[PDB]
Amino acid sequence: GSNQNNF
Ligand SMILES: [Zn+2]
Repeated sequence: GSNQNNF
């Protein structure tokens, strides 16, 4: 799957 981190 794809991943996104919004710090
Ligand atoms: Zn993946």
